[PDB]
Amino acid sequence: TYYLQVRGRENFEILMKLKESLELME
Amino acid sequence: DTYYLQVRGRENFEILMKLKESLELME
Amino acid sequence: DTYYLQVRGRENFEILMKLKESLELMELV
Amino acid sequence: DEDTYYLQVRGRENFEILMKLKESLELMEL
Amino acid sequence: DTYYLQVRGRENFEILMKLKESLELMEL
Amino acid sequence: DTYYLQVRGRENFEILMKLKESLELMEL
Repeated sequence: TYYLQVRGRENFEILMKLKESLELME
Repeated sequence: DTYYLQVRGRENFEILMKLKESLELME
Repeated sequence: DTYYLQVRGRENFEILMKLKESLELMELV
Repeated sequence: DEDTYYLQVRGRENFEILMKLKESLELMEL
Repeated sequence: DTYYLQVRGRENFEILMKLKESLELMEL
Repeated sequence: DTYYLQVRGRENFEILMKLKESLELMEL
């Protein structure tokens, strides 16, 4: 498990969705 | 205007939902 | 096996269409 | 730090992709 | 101004072109 | 083989550079 620091709630939510997306693709 | 994006496969449907949500957060 | 994603606005519709095609190309590598 | 978050990421591949994507996002937002 | 991005593999080239299409639309 | 993608704008050049790296990471 890794931890990516994200400043800003906007980019946090988007990066969450992008992570979930990468998982779906894999 | 409301559009409907055709998508083949459950996997990509779910991804595009997340990408659509991400666009809306940016806009 | 076919799904439909409602999208508000032609601009996002067009963006998502290209993003879908990117996904499909990546998945075919 | 009230608006600073830590995204929990399973596996090193996705972690490194997400760092690139994060930087991409920040570039688009400037 | 015009830039050139080095890409290895024609498949990845086509993927990046599609991603570039997306990026330009998002920026309008 | 090596190709060169033409990109208008420094912004998209740097982004697409990051996207290329991401592609290569997924393909490893």
